[PDB]
Amino acid sequence: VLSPADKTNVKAAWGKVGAHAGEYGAEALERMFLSFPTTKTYFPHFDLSHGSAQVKGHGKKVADALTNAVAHVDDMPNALSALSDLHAHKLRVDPVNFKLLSHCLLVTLAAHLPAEFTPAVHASLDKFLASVSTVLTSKYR
Amino acid sequence: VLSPADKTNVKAAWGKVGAHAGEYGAEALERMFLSFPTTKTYFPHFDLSHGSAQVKGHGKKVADALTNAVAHVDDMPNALSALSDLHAHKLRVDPVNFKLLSHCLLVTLAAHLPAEFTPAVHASLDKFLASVSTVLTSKYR
Amino acid sequence: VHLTPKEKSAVTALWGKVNVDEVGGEALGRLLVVYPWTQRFFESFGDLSTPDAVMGNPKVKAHGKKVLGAFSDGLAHLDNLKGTFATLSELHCDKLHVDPENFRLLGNVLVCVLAHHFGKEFTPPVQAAYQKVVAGVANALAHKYH
Amino acid sequence: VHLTPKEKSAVTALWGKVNVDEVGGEALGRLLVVYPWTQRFFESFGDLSTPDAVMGNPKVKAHGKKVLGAFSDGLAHLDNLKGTFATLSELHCDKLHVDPENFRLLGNVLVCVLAHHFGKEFTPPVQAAYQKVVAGVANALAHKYH
Ligand code: HEM
Ligand code: HEM
Ligand code: HEM
Ligand code: HEM
Repeated sequence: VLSPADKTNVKAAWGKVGAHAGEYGAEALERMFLSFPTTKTYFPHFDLSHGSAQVKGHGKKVADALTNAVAHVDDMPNALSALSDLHAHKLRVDPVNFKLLSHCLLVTLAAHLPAEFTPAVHASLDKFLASVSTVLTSKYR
Repeated sequence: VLSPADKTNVKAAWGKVGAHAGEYGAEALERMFLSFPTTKTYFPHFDLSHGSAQVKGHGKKVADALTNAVAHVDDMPNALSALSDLHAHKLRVDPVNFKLLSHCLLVTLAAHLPAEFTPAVHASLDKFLASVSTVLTSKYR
Repeated sequence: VHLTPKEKSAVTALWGKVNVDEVGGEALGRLLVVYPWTQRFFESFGDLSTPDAVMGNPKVKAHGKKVLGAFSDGLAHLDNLKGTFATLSELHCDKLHVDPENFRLLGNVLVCVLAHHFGKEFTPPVQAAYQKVVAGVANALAHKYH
Repeated sequence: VHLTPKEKSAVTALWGKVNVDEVGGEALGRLLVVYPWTQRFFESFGDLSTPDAVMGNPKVKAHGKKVLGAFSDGLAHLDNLKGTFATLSELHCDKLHVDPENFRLLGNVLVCVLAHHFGKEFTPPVQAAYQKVVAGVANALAHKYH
């Protein structure tokens, strides 16, 4: 469960992302594809090379979903319900892969926001991304 | 999330356990200690040998907690809140270990209840034990 | 992986009683039912819409027989699982890109199927020996990742 | 584990800029803060009540230096990580019984600390090379389990 301090930390750190939201999402995806090549097979209709407009556009979608989760952090199962259906049912995303993308999102935030990425905020962000991942893997059928 | 059918399946399968509840809990613990010896270090004040009265008594406690979760399956975070505090805060149980005990509980049920352990019920029991594990690991601080 | 002689004895004795035509399909079917994301790798197998559909699917039973055959081959070469599973590792890692966590899951589903079939004969020490085996197989199948 | 020459270059170049007195303690401290169950293994280190307490703890900084030293030793022997980590494997697996998932976690926390310290210099391809490294170290440290 996310504590009051966790919610404060996540809102503050994500507040610093700003107009870079889509950019950071795209970078986290790229980090995932390069670091963990098994994850690439979910995107055969994507060119996954650097500067890919498709990865850029998908990074913005990932960021908008995370921003939605931050904005509705006390109601995340509801806010992310459609996305949960999508990832578990249609796409059949292996639950391990959420840990991989969550790690790459932390690395991206650390690389961009050195003042915000304190040990306490790192912990809050990890709990938040694990909570998002728990919702997105909640619908396997 | 647990479906209506999952809840029906779990209630039915656990209903067949009966007066063997404590016994099956004790056997699952023993299976865990033998199969995954890392888990033994949580119980230094226990004699973990076969026939240990301490493992027998602890198996009954584990079964009573699972029975509580079955009986309150729509309110499990609340029903298991005290146990969540205990395992995460005081005992600092590694989250991996819940997967190990859950697997050993499935093996125990399979070994005792061949008619009940259909593929569908196996799936429901796995989801149920993963849900219990999610609650019991929800309080790390 | 190292099994004691007592564990080797327990493992080999039980494996001799295994129905090699059915147990593999039961394990693969249960993997597909219990961990539904694994169905991603088996679109060509047809009807996987219900548990009954999965378990009765002739392609699941036939592919399960090959999986069990590989486990049988591993049991014969416990001291060289890496070499035994080299081609399968290349297939599952380099070609299929299956996350290796799923190798662990299938091994644990096999353990559940053995428990189901053998009942009280699948004792806690017998299980512990089989856990060493299926861990060894999973690690060897994962070798091309590490 | 096999790194390309380009990856070896990226890894060694960055590692030369690492503050070896601080980065290990930062990684170990963050492990203890982010994954609090790992504090179970460090009761003798004293005050771990707050993140500031953990990060400023002299014992966390000193033990972190030894951890980093082991990572440094691994980077020098990428083609023999098993031998390099044999004694540490015996310690962490046979004596301490640390679940090997935590070896993966500490490696990923180290990657986060490198990203924190190096910023845009810790590029996605540099990260991918370091992920090969910390996976290799984790697998070698886990050898006594498998
Ligand atoms: C923090 C975790 C994640 C978030 C917030 C997220 C968010 C999203 C969003 C917003 C979409 C687009 C939805 C739509 O267009 O209707 C999407 C699609 C998709 N996601 Fe994720 N996702 C996450 C994790 C993952 C992971 C781990 C994988 C696989 C490794 C994955 C694979 C996909 C795929 C394949 C699509 C469809 C792309 C397409 O067909 O165009 N997602 N995700
Ligand atoms: C299905 C998952 C689990 C359930 C339902 C469960 C249930 C329980 C219950 C009911 C108690 C006694 C509570 C009390 O006396 O106040 C307990 C205590 C304990 N549990 Fe668990 N537990 C689970 C998983 C685990 C795991 C995976 C571990 C470690 C590998 C673990 C380690 C312990 C320890 C060390 C104690 C304290 C024993 C003592 O000091 O006497 N538990 N658990
Ligand atoms: C211990 C674990 C496993 C063993 C021993 C195993 C064994 C095998 C064997 C013997 C084959 C036949 C190869 C051939 O025709 O020469 C095969 C193929 C295949 N496996 Fe597995 N497998 C394991 C885990 C998995 C998992 C977890 C998945 C996916 C979730 C998977 C997906 C596939 C697929 C899609 C094929 C067909 C490949 C083809 O025909 O080109 N395997 N495996
Ligand atoms: C890649 C992962 C790791 C590396 C490279 C590593 C390295 C080391 C090193 C170099 C030492 C000093 C050994 C000596 O004094 O000779 C040590 C000790 C220790 N490690 Fe780690 N470690 C890792 C992961 C972990 C984790 C995840 C835990 C627990 C969560 C842990 C718990 C301990 C403890 C308790 C000691 C003290 C043992 C003693 O002094 O007797 N280690 N480790």
